[PDB]
Amino acid sequence: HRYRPGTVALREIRRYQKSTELLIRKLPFQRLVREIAQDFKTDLRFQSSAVMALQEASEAYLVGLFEDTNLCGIHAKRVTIMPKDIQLARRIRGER
Amino acid sequence: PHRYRPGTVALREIRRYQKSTELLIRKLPFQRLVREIAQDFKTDLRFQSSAVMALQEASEAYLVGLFEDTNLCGIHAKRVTIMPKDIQLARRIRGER
Amino acid sequence: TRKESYAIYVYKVLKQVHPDTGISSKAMSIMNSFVNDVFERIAGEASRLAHYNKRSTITSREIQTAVRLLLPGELAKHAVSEGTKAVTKYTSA
Amino acid sequence: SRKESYAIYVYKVLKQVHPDTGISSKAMSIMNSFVNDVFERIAGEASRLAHYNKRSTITSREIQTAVRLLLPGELAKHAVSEGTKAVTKYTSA
Amino acid sequence: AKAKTRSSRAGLQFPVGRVHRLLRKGNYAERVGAGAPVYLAAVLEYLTAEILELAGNAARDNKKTRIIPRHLQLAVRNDEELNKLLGRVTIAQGGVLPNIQSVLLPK
Amino acid sequence: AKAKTRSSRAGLQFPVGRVHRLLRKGNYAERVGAGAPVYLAAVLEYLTAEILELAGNAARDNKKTRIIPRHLQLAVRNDEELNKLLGRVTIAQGGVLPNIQSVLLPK
Amino acid sequence: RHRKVLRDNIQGITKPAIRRLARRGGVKRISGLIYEETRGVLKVFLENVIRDAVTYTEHAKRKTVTAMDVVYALKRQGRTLYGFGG
Amino acid sequence: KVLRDNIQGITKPAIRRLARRGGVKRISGLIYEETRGVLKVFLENVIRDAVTYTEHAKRKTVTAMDVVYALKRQGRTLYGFG
Amino acid sequence: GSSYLFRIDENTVIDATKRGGIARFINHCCEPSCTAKIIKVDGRKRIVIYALRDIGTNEELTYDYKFPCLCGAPSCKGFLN
DNA sequence: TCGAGAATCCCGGTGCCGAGGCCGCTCAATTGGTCGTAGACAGCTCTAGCACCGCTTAAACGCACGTACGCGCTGTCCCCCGCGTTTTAACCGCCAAGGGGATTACTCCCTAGTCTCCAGGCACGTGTCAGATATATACATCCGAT
DNA sequence: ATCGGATGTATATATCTGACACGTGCCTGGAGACTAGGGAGTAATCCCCTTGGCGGTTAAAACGCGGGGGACAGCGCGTACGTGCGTTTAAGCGGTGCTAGAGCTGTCTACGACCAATTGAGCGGCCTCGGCACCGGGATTCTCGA
Ligand SMILES: C[S@@+](CC[C@H](N)C(=O)[O-])C[C@H]1O[C@@H](n2cnc3c(N)ncnc32)[C@H](O)[C@@H]1O
Ligand SMILES: [Zn+2]
Repeated sequence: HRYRPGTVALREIRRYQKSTELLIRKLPFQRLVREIAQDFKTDLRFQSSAVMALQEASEAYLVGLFEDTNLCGIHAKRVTIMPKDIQLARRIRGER
Repeated sequence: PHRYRPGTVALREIRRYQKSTELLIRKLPFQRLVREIAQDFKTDLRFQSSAVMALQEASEAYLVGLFEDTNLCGIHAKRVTIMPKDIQLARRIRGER
Repeated sequence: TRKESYAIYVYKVLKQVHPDTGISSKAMSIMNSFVNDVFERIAGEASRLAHYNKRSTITSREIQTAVRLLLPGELAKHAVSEGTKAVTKYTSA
Repeated sequence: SRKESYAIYVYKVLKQVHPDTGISSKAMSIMNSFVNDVFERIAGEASRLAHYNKRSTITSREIQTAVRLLLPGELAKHAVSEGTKAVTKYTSA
Repeated sequence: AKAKTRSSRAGLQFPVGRVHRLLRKGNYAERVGAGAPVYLAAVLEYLTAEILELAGNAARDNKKTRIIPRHLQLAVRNDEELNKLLGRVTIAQGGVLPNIQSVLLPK
Repeated sequence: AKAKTRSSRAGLQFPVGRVHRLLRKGNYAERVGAGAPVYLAAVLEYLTAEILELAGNAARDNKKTRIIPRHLQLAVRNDEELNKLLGRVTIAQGGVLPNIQSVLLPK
Repeated sequence: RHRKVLRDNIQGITKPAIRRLARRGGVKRISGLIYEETRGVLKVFLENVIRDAVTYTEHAKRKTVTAMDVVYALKRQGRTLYGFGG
Repeated sequence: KVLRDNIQGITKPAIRRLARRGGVKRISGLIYEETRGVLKVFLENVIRDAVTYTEHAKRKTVTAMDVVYALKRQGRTLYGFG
Repeated sequence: GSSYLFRIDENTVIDATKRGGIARFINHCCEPSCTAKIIKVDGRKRIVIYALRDIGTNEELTYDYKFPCLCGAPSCKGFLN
């Protein structure tokens, strides 16, 4: 009955940290890889276990960014990440 | 007297030291700091006199590359100071400790 | 034709320290890929170290001084002692 | 003893682009230790590309693909085209 | 103990035959010494034993017999000096270490 | 152009004699091809030419003739491609790029 | 047969899929502007990996980006991936 | 002689002279003990790999190249000393 | 009716009426966007016009002369001198 | 919106040494020969990737809503900057001394290379067992109302 | 403090499945014998560079002071993110077809290793001088209390 703002999220976190399936879906991510690989060759043919190795290496990086988005958004004394938090964590790490 | 305001001996000494090369940590408290830490690994090690300065230059240009990363992490909290809850952020982001 | 692995040599050491416990096929491929990666860190580091002293031989002395660089701390004090035990027990036997 | 360097060879490129300027002996040891670093990243990377494909030769094609792996963007495209311009003076003449 | 199969002369379970092959046609140096693949096969035994001790250790806590990759990340990231060794790495289909930052926990 | 000194056959100023030596007694692969030290000496010519173009370029701004190491960091960090190539590196006795974060500038 | 210039497959990385990657990172409240910023940071990570992943095949003279070559592309950037060989 | 507390010779201006090169404006005075807890952590990593490259070479002198290989180990480099 | 000279040192000028480069064509504004430091190249001093600020695409350059102001700028002195 | 102040800039003269230009001089570069073998061909088999379709519904999508969090605006006080005066150890330039690095020169023993042997271990076909859904349930944390 | 549901979460059977631990065959890589050989160890010199000391000189640190502003808490607002409920619209799936490309075998031609025979560019050593350190006058200018 419209449980409180915030504790669906802490029930959502403990589900997802205790599970290990892949979070981005297979077919939209397979069309993102076949879009970005059009710039570097035309009519490539991805071997279908190399659109898992581009998934489990990419969402293990996006998760590892949100662990470092959250540590700097806590640092600004709030609980809301923002795009001025992400571009700190990419800049301090040295992706710029 | 003619009093310089709090803030513009800083923004002079930024633009002085960024426009200069030379070593900022004095060499004799770095010659005897390196020999402290080497005395816990292998006793009675001589140092080549270049190999102190190769340690000084890689430590002066590490701490500068740290302090450019706290000051982005401090401005992020709308401050102009830097506190030790910034160095322990900018090392944790960069995967140091 | 044939693709070699470290699949069986992991499997004896699994049944050595956990003698009832199996392993999967995906989590064998990690432990197959982990052994190949600690090789090319150690034999990489023990190759440049042979070059820096202008020797041409990876002897046992280099891999003592390549484990002691990569392996951080208490794994270094063990895997040196697990090495020189096993290089005496090869030589003396 | 004879400890070689790239000291005179950098000097003949400084007296091409800027034919009046000189160079300090500290900023010679940087360029002597720059060339010794881009060597080990090009021959270091083109010793994996001629090992993953089970070849055994560093040909002149891997040093092309080593350079397009390391060098970013528009330094890759100009140094690739500086390469094949200079190996074709070698093959004809 | 034995004569054939130099691992059995050393007392390892990792092959010293394969490691001495992979130090020559990997081109690491010119002339690999005879003691060198013995020392290297013992270290690769020990680090595989250190992981698979801790891997099946955290398989009994989740009460399953066989080891899935999720147990390997729980053996690696929970350790204090295997996390430094596998610092850069991502273990595929392996989850994360369960933690919340404790500011976000309720009152 | 010439016959001796392969660099002069290629038209480089970097030696192709030394680079073909340092691809064999550096032990990078078994058999280095004949075109391979030519291509590698041309690239190391070009990256040395790209730096020393930009180094003495910012030597002119300073107004000094010779290049000190301070001019090399001003040639490397001001250029994006070079910066990417030399990302990890620290050029010894070389200062920093002069910048202040513009929040700290006065009103 | 079909010359389809594929565009806007980036909008398949959906707003309830950046939420669940946020949850596994363990973060609580997400802004409205994250969802068009993470796709800017996803398309930068995939551009660097696939450009190296193609180059490893384009040198190897194939038309398949096989999973040995994605793993080698990730190993060169210092993000090793255990699970597919090497 | 066995020495202690040499790290307080990295004195309170010499942290703040270093921090101006980073381009910081105000330095809260608790920094001067966090920074010496960072320079000691950093020099323990470099010198212990620098001693190890001498210990292999059977020497009693940490030479100039044996720091540059210990820096190239950790992911820095130093151009200038060889 | 145009001052197409310049000064390197106080003895000699660089004329630009009949000969010259394209560097002469930029006019005066009292607010600067370019200066010209005198550098020396191999014994003889060329005169080189840098920028001060990030000039944009088709943003018209300025130059101070330092000896009316027809720039149209308000924040200026109403003359050249 | 500014005149006193002071730090910086800048331009000058005079001096230092370290960049640059040569003189001889050795070992590394050249080459011009053999020599097999690595890679370059076509060629062929096949399998794995792609294209498609029907379905089933799990998940994205949109909207409405109310609520808590960001933000901004205050005041406070504390603590950091600024600076003068005294203090002390860094620095430079001596000294000298000897340890250890660097090279040379015999010497030898480890190993590379080759062959002869053979079983370890690789892929394959096998049953079987520890799983994961499929299913009702006891109770931890959560919530509106008290 | 605590009720009343209550509701998803973690705790127990069921039982089917297709993943895995296991049993046969074989084959190729590993093991030994031994050979020549060069690379490393082990002596030896020798002298270069580091450790030690000290006598200065003084820049620099250490200290203390005032005062100012920046941090930090508080409060209030308003907006926008969450919650969910209701609804679409592909994802997933499995299935069949299809074929383009990957892998392998086998021929066979170019080509890099290697050897010696020669030598000439490159390093080391030595002279030398001009580019920049190093300070002085002044002109600007950069702030701040008028
Ligand atoms: C130094 S020349 C400039 C080049 C010249 N305007 C041309 O483009 O050929 C001097 C000329 O600039 C113009 N000028 C000088 N001061 C100016 C100003 N403050 N605003 C606009 N024009 C100016 C004068 O008319 C004079 O003829
Ligand atoms: Zn105007």
